[PDB]
Amino acid sequence: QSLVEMLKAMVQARASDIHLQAGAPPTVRIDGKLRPFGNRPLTPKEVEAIARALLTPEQLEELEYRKEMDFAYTIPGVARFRCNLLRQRGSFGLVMRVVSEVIPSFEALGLPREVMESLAAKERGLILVTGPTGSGKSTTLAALIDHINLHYAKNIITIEDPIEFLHKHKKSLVVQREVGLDTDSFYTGLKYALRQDPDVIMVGEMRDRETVEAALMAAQTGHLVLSTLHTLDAWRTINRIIDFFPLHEHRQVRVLLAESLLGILSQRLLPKADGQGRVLALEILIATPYVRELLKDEEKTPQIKEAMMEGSLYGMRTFDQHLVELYTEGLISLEDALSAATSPHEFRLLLTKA
Ligand SMILES: Nc1ncnc2c1ncn2[C@@H]1O[C@H](COP(=O)(O)OP(=O)(O)O)[C@@H](O)[C@H]1O
Ligand SMILES: [Cl-]
Repeated sequence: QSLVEMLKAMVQARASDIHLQAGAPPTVRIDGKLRPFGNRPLTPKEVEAIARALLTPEQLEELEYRKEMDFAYTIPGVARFRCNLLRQRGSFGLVMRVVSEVIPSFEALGLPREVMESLAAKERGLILVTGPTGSGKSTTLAALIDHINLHYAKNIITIEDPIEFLHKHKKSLVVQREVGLDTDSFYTGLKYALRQDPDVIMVGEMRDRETVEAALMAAQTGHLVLSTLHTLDAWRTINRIIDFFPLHEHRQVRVLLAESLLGILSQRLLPKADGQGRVLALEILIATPYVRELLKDEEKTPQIKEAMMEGSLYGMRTFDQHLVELYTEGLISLEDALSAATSPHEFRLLLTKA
């Protein structure tokens, strides 16, 4: 209706998320931030009408039996949505997520092309993209899978919760399995993927020791494995993986981690200085032979910092290094650069040398 038109306008405004809640106006999430999309508060009556307009008649009946409902909805040639209908304070609520089929380029994402293609070219090993919710981890992964799909003839199996990007077949097969629908869990998906003749396995996130170990093993075996963790940088990411295990297993885990790791890409999305959205702060650890030593040996592991700062031949760099580069280039403010810095001290030192 007008609904379809509003949704379409919202999507064209680059809304990642649409919130329809009684007492507020239609609200969109754009570039990570919620913004109102209209000046009039939705009434309970209006939210319900929107809901009934989106559901199939069968869905409408099962709706009277559920506190919550998760469902797909498509506006042909506009967008695909996953939708969560809820109840709050006697009233229906609606949260719609756009499933995009449009994959940004490395350059669009601020991801160094040469590094990316190098990691994509490996046919064995673990690539970890880390950071908290909203860091662009899904997106880096989607760009990385897309690159593989269009230059390599491979079987790519992804296990996702939920599917954020839809890939079409190009040069590769891309098998995408949604947790809760296609497969029960990351573990279930990872496990049976081992049986489905994959070249590339993407595990959306690792929450178990079981899943972390399985993913490492899969990488050790000879598959290319992509995954994410919530951790802020390489140092924390490495330690977090090990801390998943009982203490008596830890040097086994280092051995396992050191030999199968390829790279860690830790990400933070900072507000752009001009204010035209956001920009990626990115730390790269590449698992060179020397870096593997550092990993395998607990005493030499913090020497990962120095390795990154001098590793630009590979091309590594720390957060504090990339931030300097972003600040001097006028892509972020000094305030934002300093609040983001791993150590706001080592930043100004490093900065003064430019
Ligand atoms: N490299 C990037 N630069 C700017 N914005 C990005 C980048 N990657 C992702 N985004 C945006 O940030 C939002 C959240 O990204 P997402 O990939 O879902 O992060 P995560 O997987 O860490 O939650 C999305 O709206 C997306 O458009
Ligand atoms: Cl309310």
